[PDB]
Amino acid sequence: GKSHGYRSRTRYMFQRDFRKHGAVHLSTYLKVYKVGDIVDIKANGSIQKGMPHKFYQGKTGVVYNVTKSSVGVIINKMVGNRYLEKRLNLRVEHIKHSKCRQEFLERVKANAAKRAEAKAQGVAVQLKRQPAQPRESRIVSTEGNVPQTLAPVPYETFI
Amino acid sequence: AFQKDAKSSAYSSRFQTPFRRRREGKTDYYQRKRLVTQHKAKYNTPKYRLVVRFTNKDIICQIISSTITGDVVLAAAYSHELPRYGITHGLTNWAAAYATGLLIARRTLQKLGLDETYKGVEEVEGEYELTEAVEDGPRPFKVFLDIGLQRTTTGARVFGALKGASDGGLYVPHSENRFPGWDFETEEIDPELLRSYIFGGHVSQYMEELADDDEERFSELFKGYLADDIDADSLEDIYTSAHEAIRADPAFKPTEKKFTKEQYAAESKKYRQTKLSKEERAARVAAKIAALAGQQ
Amino acid sequence: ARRPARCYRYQKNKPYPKSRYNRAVPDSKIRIYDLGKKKATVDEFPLCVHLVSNELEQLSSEALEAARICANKYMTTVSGRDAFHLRVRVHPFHVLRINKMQQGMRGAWGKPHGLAARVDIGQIIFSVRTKDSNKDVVVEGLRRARYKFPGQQKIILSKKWGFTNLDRPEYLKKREAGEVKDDGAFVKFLSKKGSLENNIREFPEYFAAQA
Amino acid sequence: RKVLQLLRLTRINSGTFVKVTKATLELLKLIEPYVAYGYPSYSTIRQLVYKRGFGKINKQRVPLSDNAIIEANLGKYGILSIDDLIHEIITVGPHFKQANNFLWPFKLSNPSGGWGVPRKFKHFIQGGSFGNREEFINKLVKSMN
Amino acid sequence: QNPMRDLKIEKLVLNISVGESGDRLTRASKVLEQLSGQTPVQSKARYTVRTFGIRRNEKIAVHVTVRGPKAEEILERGLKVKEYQLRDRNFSATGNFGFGIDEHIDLGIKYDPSIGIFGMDFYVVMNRPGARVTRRKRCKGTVGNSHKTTKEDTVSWFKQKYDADVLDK
RNA sequence: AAGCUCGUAUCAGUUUUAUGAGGUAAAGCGAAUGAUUAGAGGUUCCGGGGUCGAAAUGACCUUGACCUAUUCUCAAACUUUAAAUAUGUAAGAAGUCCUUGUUACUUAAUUGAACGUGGACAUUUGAAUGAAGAGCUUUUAGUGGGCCAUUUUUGGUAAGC
RNA sequence: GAGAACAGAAAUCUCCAGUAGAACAAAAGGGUAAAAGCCCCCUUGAUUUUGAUUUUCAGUGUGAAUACAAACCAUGAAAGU
RNA sequence: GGUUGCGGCCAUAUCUACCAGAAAGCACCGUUUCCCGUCCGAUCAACUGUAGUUAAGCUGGUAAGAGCCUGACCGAGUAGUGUAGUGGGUGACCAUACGCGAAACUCAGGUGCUGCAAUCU
Ligand SMILES: [Mg+2]
Ligand SMILES: [Mg+2]
Ligand SMILES: [Mg+2]
Ligand SMILES: [Mg+2]
Ligand SMILES: [Mg+2]
Ligand SMILES: [Mg+2]
Ligand SMILES: [Mg+2]
Ligand SMILES: [Mg+2]
Ligand SMILES: [Mg+2]
Ligand SMILES: [Mg+2]
Ligand SMILES: [Mg+2]
Ligand SMILES: [Mg+2]
Ligand SMILES: [Mg+2]
Ligand SMILES: [Mg+2]
Ligand SMILES: [Mg+2]
Ligand SMILES: [Mg+2]
Ligand SMILES: [Mg+2]
Ligand SMILES: [Mg+2]
Ligand SMILES: [Mg+2]
Ligand SMILES: [Mg+2]
Ligand SMILES: [Mg+2]
Ligand SMILES: [Mg+2]
Ligand SMILES: [Mg+2]
Ligand SMILES: [Mg+2]
Ligand SMILES: [Mg+2]
Ligand SMILES: [Mg+2]
Ligand SMILES: [Mg+2]
Ligand SMILES: [Mg+2]
Ligand SMILES: [Mg+2]
Ligand SMILES: [Mg+2]
Ligand SMILES: [Mg+2]
Ligand SMILES: [Mg+2]
Ligand SMILES: [Mg+2]
Ligand SMILES: [Mg+2]
Ligand SMILES: [Mg+2]
Ligand SMILES: [Mg+2]
Ligand SMILES: [Mg+2]
Ligand SMILES: [Mg+2]
Ligand SMILES: [Mg+2]
Ligand SMILES: [Mg+2]
Ligand SMILES: [Mg+2]
Ligand SMILES: [Mg+2]
Ligand SMILES: [Mg+2]
Ligand SMILES: [Mg+2]
Ligand SMILES: [Mg+2]
Ligand SMILES: [Mg+2]
Ligand SMILES: [Mg+2]
Ligand SMILES: [Mg+2]
Ligand SMILES: [Mg+2]
Ligand SMILES: [Mg+2]
Ligand SMILES: [Mg+2]
Ligand SMILES: [Mg+2]
Ligand SMILES: [Mg+2]
Ligand SMILES: [Mg+2]
Repeated sequence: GKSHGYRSRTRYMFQRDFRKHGAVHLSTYLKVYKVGDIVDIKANGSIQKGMPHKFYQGKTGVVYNVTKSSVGVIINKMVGNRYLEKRLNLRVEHIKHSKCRQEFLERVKANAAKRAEAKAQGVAVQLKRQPAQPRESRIVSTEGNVPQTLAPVPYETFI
Repeated sequence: AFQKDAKSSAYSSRFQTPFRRRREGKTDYYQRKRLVTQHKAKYNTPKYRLVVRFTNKDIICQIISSTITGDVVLAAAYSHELPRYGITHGLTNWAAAYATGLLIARRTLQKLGLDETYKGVEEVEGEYELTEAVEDGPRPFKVFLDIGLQRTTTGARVFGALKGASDGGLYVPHSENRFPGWDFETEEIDPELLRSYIFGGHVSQYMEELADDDEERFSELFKGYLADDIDADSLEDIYTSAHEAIRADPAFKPTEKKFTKEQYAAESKKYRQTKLSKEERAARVAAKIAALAGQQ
Repeated sequence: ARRPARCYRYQKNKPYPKSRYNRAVPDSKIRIYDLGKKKATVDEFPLCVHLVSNELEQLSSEALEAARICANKYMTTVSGRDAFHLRVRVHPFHVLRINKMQQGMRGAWGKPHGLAARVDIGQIIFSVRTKDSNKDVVVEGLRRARYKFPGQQKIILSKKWGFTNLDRPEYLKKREAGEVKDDGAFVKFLSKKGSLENNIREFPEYFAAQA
Repeated sequence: RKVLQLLRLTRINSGTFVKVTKATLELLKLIEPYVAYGYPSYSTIRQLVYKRGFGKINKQRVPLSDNAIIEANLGKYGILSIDDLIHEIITVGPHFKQANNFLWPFKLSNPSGGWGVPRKFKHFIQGGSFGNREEFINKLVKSMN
Repeated sequence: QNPMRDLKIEKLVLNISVGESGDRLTRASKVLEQLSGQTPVQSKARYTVRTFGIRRNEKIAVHVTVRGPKAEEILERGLKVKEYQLRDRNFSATGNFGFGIDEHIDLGIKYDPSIGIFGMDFYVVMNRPGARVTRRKRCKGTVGNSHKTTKEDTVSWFKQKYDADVLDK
């Protein structure tokens, strides 16, 4: 018959990273979590208690609870044509703070700056991001750089 | 090493080195994990350890907490400090260990404010008792013993350190069954024995007992007790006053120093061999093949 | 009772090795892969000619074997048993299955039927090394072996010195130098990396940079 | 398909303007087999707008044909003539988004000359009609306009 | 160079391998007790041989490790039986040495037919000071080559004090 | 089907940017495990053979095993590495900063944690493209034999299987 | 690997080396080295109360599991578990 | 700069061989009355800091060293891959078009960085 137990198919996924077995380094436990914090989820196969199920591997969620040795993360799983709210009781060894918002926060803190630093000068801001623009005109020189002229090569075998 | 031993490309390549503080045989991480970590719903609350360590005859007590950048000393006290308070000999014995814990306790409790409130037992009959929180007032400063790699044996002196930090006012949760004078075959402490070790009655008793059965040995060890004219009896008063001295001013004095940071630096670079440049290494090889190869 | 090769020419399945999981599998009909003067030195046989696949397919172990015998047979009786070194460069590690035959198509998983080497385009099947003065004789060997194999394969003169990894001059430059030292039937090269000490032990005739 | 929609190309032979950036460049990348595009000249942007330029006004797709219609809906951003329109497109103005979305997608007839080529759904570069054909876009559109 | 990289004896360990338990063993035990002053340890068979007539966990031998001045007496007292002549084997590569003697009577110790007669294995293990490095709990390192006990150095050591012979090639 | 509450709003089978997850393809095997061709050099008080022999913990040949450095070839249920395509989250008014209330939780501690009161900054307010709008509710039919094409793919010699 | 009477391929003793090549009831795969393996000490948390959550999912049930709350205990110097 | 106690990242910290280490510190080291543990005061416990030593630990340096880390238009725009066609081919398979793009290789460079507290010519 088929087999579909909890940790089925997880051979490599909960595996441990080459030359990285054993105790987990202590910073994993010194890290601190508050409600609203965005975490990324990754099972540490060495820690059997408080493990996320495989589906939640590589998923990012929001902390909704802080307990003695765990955080409660809430993920939106989409079953069917729709999302439902799922709540995960994970031990701290399976969670890390996401940097998925660091660029936003770095962006905002910095947008406050050049916004004041412009206003208090004489307006003219421009602080929405823009995509890669096509490049502009330019003049490439030959001085020290005459064009080398390549042709295609014959067929050869070397073996 | 031996030829048929030795390691291969393969062996070394797949080798997972331990940590370092474990390679070094210094840190037990299994205990550290369970000493340091905090209840996650207590957020940035430090989890202070009373770290007691025994060098080949110095006693280190640092109240220490943890930061992911590396740990943190709230306060330190070393039993080499004991001369300031009237202790010059045997600073690695049980009673030195008590004294230093007593030092550490008063010292931080001092720099924390819980100084006048929370004295802990001043009397000291070696009764079993941890410091009790004051009805309407600050809970006491709570701290957990970091034995380290010490073995837990009943009588061990690492628990001596504990007894004075606990007598000093610290809350350091503990059971009575590893203090000297704990009855193996009845769940019961003899308090006269533990008062003895706190005051060093076991050392003085050795002193008295050798002063008529053997002065060959009594002169070799206990030499300094001669040279400063301190036969046994007086030993407990030494420590009874050391307790006074310590409580009456624990505030720590740094060494007077002499020679700046700058100086220690330079005079120790004299003995510091420095690395070599690859151009230098080239010239050592090319030289080596001029010599070793070119038919002498 | 062997099926026609036709039934297994293409690489339709994934590699089915002999394994814990397989086990009861017949022997590979081809069992020697180096014949002729294989003890010979690298210096002995400069010229090297290859039999080279022009197809993504599967060669039987039985046709590997038959071919092997064909070329070795020719090469010896025309130019002697010590003339040449023939290396079958291809090992038949993939087990082919068979649905031998109350039932019909219900539960049809084959039992091991025979072996086959799976072979790329450009992949070398045979390799031969000799004296230049034997080229024709060798090429005729591989040409006749061809008739033993499904699919098109083509014979190609190497630029390299024997079974070495070096074209003819670059090996020469390395040799008429000091860097090369004879081994069993292959050779060892002086590395510029590693312990100067036991690097000097080996390769004495380097470290003057001349003859 | 989704992208073909976001570019408002929902029936065959209809066309729109696109401002090039990485973030639209990829879009074109994704739909090369189904479209032909290139760089339009002042000439063909002009004759697109003069002959088949309709605005979107409470939807409704209204024909241009009088400058009051543009001023009415685009005047907010400067822009109060059919030529003020054309200018904003060709020079990719600071209000090109508004300027360009205002135009209904152009609805071209099939090319009058024919397609060049005997089979359309290969790349221009292989003798077919789809892909970036750069400045050769103008010859096509002009046959289709 | 040498100050206190001397060459003490680590421990002496005697062995009486008796393919069985019960009387014949505990008598062999009594031999090691009245010969060592310490009370001996017993060894269980590790598996089962039937040609040796032994069951897993049987108790099958006894032995005792003896350190300090006490070692030197037993060492010499048996080195007596060996007439101060050993062989170029006996000395391990790692610097220890051992020998056998049948009949424990040949080294002080009377007879008593209630006990019987037993053979003994002698195994002297040597080391220098600072072997503690390898043996303490904390900062457990290893000993530097220029301080590890070697065969050469022990045979020498043995030849000097005792003034016994090494023999063979 | 019936609608209902709202409406530039909020929406997306799409891109971009930032930040994760993954062990397939390829690759690897003078890297682990497991297979595989070949010699070469070593090592035996010691797997056996053979000559000298009274033997030898003897010497000398020998063929095996092991060792060292090499060589040819492989893996759905091997692997250090490791794609493309797919895939999680984020891109603000439910935001950012200041001041300093509540509690029985929590801290040595008005420490923290949570929830706040008062104050400061508007549409270049925080990427693209689109939006014949968005959100929500009830009730009910038919259906619950499927077949095909490109690509990936299992069994089978194969099949319009 | 090297050493020790009877003792041998295999008994018991020692030392060196040893990334786990072992062991953890059992299929296999994860995992584990001052341990998760081996030896010893003390034990019943394999307990009491009723909810939440993850897998399978209809987001029913059942099985199994996870993190808490309220008890009562075990162990340990203790943090803890 | 050294060293120690506590560390963080956990090999540029590991491994093999050799040499060098002032001062303090660590260490090895002496003892067995006392608590405590052993077949054995080797480990573990206690006492001395007295009687001794840098030999070992430890720290550092050397090595066309093993390993490991980093880099590069080194290999390679190769392998593989998303997309396209009434493209080639009997097939097996293979070119082409708009994109994404490895691994081994080869060559160079490197061999612990660092937080808190105390101490030190
Ligand atoms: Mg299955
Ligand atoms: Mg490990
Ligand atoms: Mg469990
Ligand atoms: Mg080896
Ligand atoms: Mg190598
Ligand atoms: Mg512990
Ligand atoms: Mg295929
Ligand atoms: Mg198939
Ligand atoms: Mg039938
Ligand atoms: Mg059939
Ligand atoms: Mg069946
Ligand atoms: Mg079957
Ligand atoms: Mg053919
Ligand atoms: Mg090669
Ligand atoms: Mg558009
Ligand atoms: Mg015309
Ligand atoms: Mg016409
Ligand atoms: Mg015409
Ligand atoms: Mg046609
Ligand atoms: Mg027209
Ligand atoms: Mg010395
Ligand atoms: Mg027997
Ligand atoms: Mg999506
Ligand atoms: Mg898989
Ligand atoms: Mg593959
Ligand atoms: Mg392949
Ligand atoms: Mg690879
Ligand atoms: Mg392999
Ligand atoms: Mg694979
Ligand atoms: Mg996406
Ligand atoms: Mg938007
Ligand atoms: Mg729009
Ligand atoms: Mg609308
Ligand atoms: Mg319905
Ligand atoms: Mg229905
Ligand atoms: Mg049904
Ligand atoms: Mg129905
Ligand atoms: Mg179709
Ligand atoms: Mg298992
Ligand atoms: Mg531990
Ligand atoms: Mg039960
Ligand atoms: Mg259920
Ligand atoms: Mg079940
Ligand atoms: Mg000194
Ligand atoms: Mg005693
Ligand atoms: Mg001692
Ligand atoms: Mg001790
Ligand atoms: Mg030295
Ligand atoms: Mg040290
Ligand atoms: Mg190197
Ligand atoms: Mg190709
Ligand atoms: Mg492709
Ligand atoms: Mg085709
Ligand atoms: Mg190609």
